[PDB]
Formats: sequence, structure tokens, C-alpha cells
Amino acid sequence: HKFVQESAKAGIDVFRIFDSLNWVDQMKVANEAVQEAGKISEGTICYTGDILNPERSNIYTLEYYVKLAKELEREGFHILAIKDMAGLLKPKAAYELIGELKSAVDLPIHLHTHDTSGNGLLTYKQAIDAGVDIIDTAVASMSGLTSQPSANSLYYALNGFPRHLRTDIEGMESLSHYWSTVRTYYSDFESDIKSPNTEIYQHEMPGGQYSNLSQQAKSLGLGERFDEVKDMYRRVNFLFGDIVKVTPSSKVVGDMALYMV
Amino acid sequence: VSSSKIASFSGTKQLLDEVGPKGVAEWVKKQDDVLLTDTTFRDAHQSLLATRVRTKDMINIASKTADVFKDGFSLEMWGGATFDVAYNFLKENPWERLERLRKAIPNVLFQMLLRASNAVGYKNYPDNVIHKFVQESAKAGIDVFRIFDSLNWVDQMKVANEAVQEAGKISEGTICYTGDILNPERSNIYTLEYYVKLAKELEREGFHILAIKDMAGLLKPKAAYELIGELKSAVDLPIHLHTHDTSGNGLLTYKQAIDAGVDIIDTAVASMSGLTSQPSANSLYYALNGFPRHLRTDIEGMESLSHYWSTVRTYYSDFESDIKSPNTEIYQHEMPGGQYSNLSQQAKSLGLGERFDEVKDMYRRVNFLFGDIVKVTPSSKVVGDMALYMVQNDLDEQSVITDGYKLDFPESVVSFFKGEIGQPVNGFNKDLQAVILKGQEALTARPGEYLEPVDFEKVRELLEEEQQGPVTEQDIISYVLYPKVYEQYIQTRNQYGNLSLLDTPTFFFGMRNGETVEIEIDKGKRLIIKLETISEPDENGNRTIYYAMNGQARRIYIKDEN
Amino acid sequence: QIKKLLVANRGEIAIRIFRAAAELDISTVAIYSNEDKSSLHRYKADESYLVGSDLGPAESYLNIERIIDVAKQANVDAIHPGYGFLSENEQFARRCAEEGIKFIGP
Ligand SMILES: [Mn+2]
Ligand SMILES: [Mn+2]
Repeated sequence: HKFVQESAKAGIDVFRIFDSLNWVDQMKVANEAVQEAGKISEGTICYTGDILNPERSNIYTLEYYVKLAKELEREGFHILAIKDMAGLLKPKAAYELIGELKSAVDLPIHLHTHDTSGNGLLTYKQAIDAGVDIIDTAVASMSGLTSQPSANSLYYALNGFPRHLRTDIEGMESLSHYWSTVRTYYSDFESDIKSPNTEIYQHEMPGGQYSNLSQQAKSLGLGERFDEVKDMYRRVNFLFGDIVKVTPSSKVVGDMALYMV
Repeated sequence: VSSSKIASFSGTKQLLDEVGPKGVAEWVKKQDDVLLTDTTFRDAHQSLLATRVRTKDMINIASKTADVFKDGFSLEMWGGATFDVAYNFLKENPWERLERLRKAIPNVLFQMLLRASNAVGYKNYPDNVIHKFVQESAKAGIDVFRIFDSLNWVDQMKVANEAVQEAGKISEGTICYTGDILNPERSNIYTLEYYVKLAKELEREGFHILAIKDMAGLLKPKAAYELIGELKSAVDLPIHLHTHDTSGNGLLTYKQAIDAGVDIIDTAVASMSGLTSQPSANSLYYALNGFPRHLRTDIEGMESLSHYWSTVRTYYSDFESDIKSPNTEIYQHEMPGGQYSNLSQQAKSLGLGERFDEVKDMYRRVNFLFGDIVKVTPSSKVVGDMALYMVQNDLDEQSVITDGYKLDFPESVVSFFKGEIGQPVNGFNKDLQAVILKGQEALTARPGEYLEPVDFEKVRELLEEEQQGPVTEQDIISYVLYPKVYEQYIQTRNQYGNLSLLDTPTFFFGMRNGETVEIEIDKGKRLIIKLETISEPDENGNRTIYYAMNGQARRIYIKDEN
Repeated sequence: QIKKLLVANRGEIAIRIFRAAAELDISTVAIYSNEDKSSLHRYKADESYLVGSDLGPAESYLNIERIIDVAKQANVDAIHPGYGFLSENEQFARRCAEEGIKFIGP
């Protein structure tokens, strides 16, 4: 409550509230705080599994996300947020999921993915066909791979289609040119992830991790057999009942995975 | 994958044999899944690594590749810069690369990119050169020549096409995409109508497959839908689409084409994919889950190829471009592949580094000044050179005509207006052309018709005199296409042996004190070499390497350059 | 009428056979294990192959089935077993007949 109080006073208007395990019960305190500040609170569902594949999960099915949305809408969130933290929301599934959610709650919908599969723009392209309200994007030179899709590419990807992406591309290019140079100052901190990686569709590590669980693996003896660390990562996750993996639940599955190999 | 299992596979190579080209094409239109062509051995590294990837790296995965792409359409693995860059910087015979791959991968069509006018070379050649080179090519394993012309000038295509029908291989005829069919303001000339007309013509010249070479990733998503829509309905050729991912919109483009019913697309494995390379086949594969059509391939295999190439790429970090994020200004200037970067390694390299925002602009302006052309090789070099020249010389659109009489326009542009790259869609503006050639007549006919057929026989006697005794027909057209370079390939080989046999790290860095490398020379003949020490230089700068090589102490003397 | 010969053995006896072979004008082929990468005989033949990159120490000159596979792959005509590995092994000389490879012994 203090933190939300000072944060709201300091400048911050929209609190995207998420729970590592989609446990709605836990989102109640931050929520009340925000409302008291009279600021905007987005209730967030974190995505896992694959609504397209009926043998991926008995649990994280499309009825599961709807029921949740409706649950959050009952709690008085202003905006529903889809946090696709691992880049797992496939283009087709984006279409069904956003479609289903729209006609099952009146909250506007705010979608956030990662381009780590190389399919994030499609995933937006589709989310938009289905009627998403807001999407997170990044300036071209600060985007793609484990970041968000480039707003600049998205701007043009939508030429010819019904819905427009409301923004200033001339200015965007200027901004992107800026962050090109600026990003050069940070080069000692770049990841090695230099291309798309579809294996996320098996292991599900959220944004960073895979690249930081790979240092780790290598500090230990494991370096020459991330082949196992990843494989176990999947299995630990099933061993733990099939869990949502963000911070810190994802640290958990990570550590256990190292431990076990 | 064992060589014996591979023997057991029957893919599209087999199918060409069984039913011919005519028949392969029909079979394509039959299939429902999207067929794919891999560009990892060619376009993908041409874009991302200066075409430096070496034979040895490709032969090592040849056999895992033949398995993974068991059901793909072709492997693009020759043509483009590869011919020149292999002889020249890599100092290895492209022909051996083809030969060796061919045996390693016997089940999948081999594809190369043929330049309608001059194949693979660097100037203009008489036609019997084009023919010889295509004859020997098809003799060595190529099954699909994708013939494109750098100004979409159908006429210059007829000859390389004639050469392909003669070897009864597949002939892929290529439209190059420019402008923006979604946007009526962009061109009065490059409009859905132009492509359809231009596709029908190609069908009549009798090509088996119609290919769209979106060489600058200009082909937006909706536009691909529209464009492939109309094409699939104005012609009965299968359609084979090639984009680059340089806008960031490539998968989207492909996903769009697929819906319109494209037949084959060009893709690369994830780790050699992206940005100015092809879209990532891995990514597309999953992207399609849930929609009607699906990519025909082996992901679990592909994820494995991806991992290989991820590591091998490392061996080449010295040739990575600085392109590291997608770039949508490519829609204003239409610079193909590298150029956007390359042209920049040029504009600082004579002091307009601080005004590249002007150069990219002049590039756009010079294009229209040339009446709005198709910008691939070498036509893209011409535009690039004007752009430089004009900024450097405080030049504008009106003053290129005023001051023309006393301006040295670059050889690339005088040569363009001379008819020598070929004939631009729209023709030449007369008053610009005049100021540029200062009298010189222009060709009135494809630059080809003009030239004495080469005497292949004077060449043999020249090459047999110079070298050993055994000179092949590949030695001959290699000489013809690249005289100065081929001569040099041969100095090196004589001096240093067959370098293509080395592993890439040793090719590029040598050895470190203590290290033991092995080179596989022939079957069951290998060299085991250990570098023991290099001494300190002597009176006149000649260091003494202490090696062991096959249970034999050895001493080599090398000139240091302090 | 022997053109290609393969010595199923290592060390001095192998070098001895190559020397005879040489003088009879017969291409040789040597086999080695992981730990003979550097054994002299390895370098004395025209060709040389590793038996069982999978396999171990002195149970690598003892693998009938792999050696015969190396032999077939080099289009081998005879195998000379030297002494004290497969030289007396009844089973080995038989799988040699079967495969077309003349076993140089009784
Ligand atoms: Mn995020
Ligand atoms: Mn290309």
C-alpha cells in the first residue's frame, strides 16, 4: 500500500498487476491500493500451454482463461491484460484467445508478447483481427528476439488490412535511429540470443532466463549438456503440477532443473 | 546420417528423373502443404556473412541436411556471389563444392540463382559462354536454375532459358518485385497489372516455375496476398516466392502468400535466418499451427540444423554485418540486401558519414531520376554510385543536366545508360542519357548479341600450356568468367595445396603452440599436424616453425612482417 | 590377382606386411584404435582407418564385424591377420570367405 501510494503520487498512472501463478486471491491487495489512488489497474493473466493443442494441458485450456478473465473483471480491474511472458501465444491461438475474451468480458484488452519465437508480429497481426485494444511494442532498434515486436514493422505490416496502428512512423524512425547509437553504449550487456528459438514451445523459459540459466549451467559442470538442463526444465515443470513460469516461479523451475541434472 | 540410409531416400531429385521438369512442376501444383526451399548454403550466408561460408562447413552437415529436407523442394546452394567468392577470398573451387554436396545429398533438387545476362560472372559474355556454363553446371548436379534479370527485361532471359531446356533441367523464370502494389501513388508502372502481364509473358517463353524475387523485402503482407492471388489465377505455373526479412515482416508476408496459395517458399534455418536473410523456417513451421495449410518439413530435425549452424557461424564473426535490428526505411529507398549497410561502409569511407541521411535520400531521388528502375545487382550498384556522386558534388536533379557536359559520371552509370546492364522497363530519358555518354553510342539490343563467341579451344591450349596437363571443361568456363581470379586460384593451389580441406578455424587463424589438428585429405588418408614452437625471428626475419606431422619431425621457414 | 590388402593388426608385424605388399605392388590399408592414433604402423600403409571410434583398447583389433566392414568399404581383397589377435580366430577367417575377402592363412 505505501509503495502504490508513493508510486501514484510520483507519476505512475497504470499498474499492470500480475501474480506468478495466476492466483487471483493474491492480486486483491495491490488492486485495492491502486483504486484508492484512483489510478488505472490492469488485471493480468499470464499465458502458458497452448489452447490449440488439446494434449498440452488438461488445465490451461481456453475455458480456463475465460473463467479467469471473468473472475478478474468481477474484482473490478479496469483493463484486462494478457501477459505472454515466454512468447508462447501462437498466432492462431492469439486469434481464438483474444476473440473469446472480448465476448466474455467488457474490459478493454491489452496484449503483451515477446518476439522470441520470431512470430510476435503475426501474433499481434492476429490479436488485432480478433479486436485487441492495446498492444506492447518497441521501437525498431530496441526490439525483436526476446524483446517485443517492433512497432515500426507492425505499422507497415497492417497496410491493406482493416485496423490501423495509431502512431507516428516518421517519429518512430527517428527514435529508433536514436536507440541504435545509444544501445551501442551497452554492448557489454547484450545477450547472445541472436536469432529466433522455437524450442521455447517445449521448455517455456520466460524472456531472460534461457540466456541466464546458461551461464549458470556452465559455472557448474553442466555447460557441455544444457541438452539435459532444458529437457529437465520441462519435466520439472510437469513434476511440479504444470505451473505458470514467470518471476519467480520460473527461478524455481530453473534451480530445480540444475539441481537434478 | 549413414550414407546407406540416404541412398534409400527418394525425394525430388528422383522425381525429376522419373517424370522430367514439365512433370515436376505439375507435381508441385498437386501438393497441398507448402513446399520449401532451403537457402542456408547460399542466400542466407550471402546476406549475413559476406558469402564467406566455406565448403568444409557445408559438407559436414550435408548428410544431416539430406535427411531433414528429405521432403523439401530444393536446396539453393550455388550461384549468386558464391561462384566468385569461393575462387577469390576463400580460395576454393566452387565446382568441388557442388560435386561433393551432390554426392552427399542425392535426394533433393539442387537450385542455383542464374543471372539472365551473365550467369554468375561479372561482365557481359557471348552466348556460347552462357551455354557452356549452364551445360557444365547441369552436368554437375544443378537441377533448378532460377533465372532472373536485373531489370525484369524478359528478352535477356531467353538465352539462359534456352540453355536450360537443352539440358532438360527445371527453368525458374523470375520477376523482381519493386514499388508497392497497395499504393497507387508509388508507381504508374509497377502495378498489379504489370506483374500479371509480366507473368503471362514468362509462361509463354516456357519456364516451368514462376518465381518472385523480392530482393529487398519490399513485398508487404497484404501485397503478397493480392499479388499471389492474381498470379495463381492468370498463370498455371507453380509459384515460388523469395523474400528477405529486412523489414521484419517476412514471416507475415509468407503467411499471407500461403493463404493465397503460394506453392514453394524460400526459408533458412533459425540461426542463419532473420533481418537481411530469409525468414526462419523453424518459426514459420509453428506459426502455421491452426490454419489450413502447413509447411512440409522436419522441425525436430531443423531445430537440430539450427544448432549446428549457430556454432559454425561463430567461426565467421569477422564477416557479420552491423544490421542487428529490422529496418522499415527500406520502404522509402528500396536498397536491396546488404547495400543499406554496404553503401554506408562507403559514405563515411569518403566523409559523408554525417550526411548518410542525405545519401539515403539521394538514392531515392536517383532512382526516380533514372525513371524508376528495378534495383538488384548490378542495377543497385549504379543507383548507389549516383547517389554518392551527387551528394559529394552538391548535385541536384536539374543540375545534373546543366553541368553534365563537364562531369565525370561514374563508369557504373555511363555503362547503364549505354545499354550494358540491359534495357530499363521505362526506357532512358533522352536528355539525361545524352549528358552522361557524351557522344558514345548506346547498344540497341541486349549487350550479348554484340560479341564474338569465345573460342573455347584457344583457351584450353592456353590453360594446358600454363598449368599441368589435365584441364577440364570446368577449368575453362571458370577461366572465361573469371580470368584474373581463376589464374590466382591456381597460383594459390600450387603454392599451398587444396585449402578447402582445412577446417575453418585453421583456415583463418592457423595453429597455436601445443595444438594438434587433423586434416582429412582423401578417404583414410589424413594429416595429423602438431605445432611445437615458433622460434624468434633471425638476421633477416625468417622464423622457424617446429612441427610434428605423421610421426615425423618437420621444419618450416616463414617470412615475418614485424 | 590381389590388388587391395588390409592388415588386421598393428605394430611391427603390420609394418612387415605392408613392406611385402609394397614390393608385390599391392595397395595397403591399416587399421588402428583411439590409442594408436600415433602408432607408426598407422602411417606406413597407403590408407588407414579407425576401428570402432565406438570401441576400446585391445578389444578393437578383436572386433570381427567392424573390421570386415572397414575392409568392404575400402574394397579390400585379402586380410592378413598377422599374429596374436584374429590370426587363429576360426570365426574371423569364415566371415572373410562369406564377404569375398581372402583370409591370408590356412
Ligand atoms: Mn514482459
Ligand atoms: Mn535474394
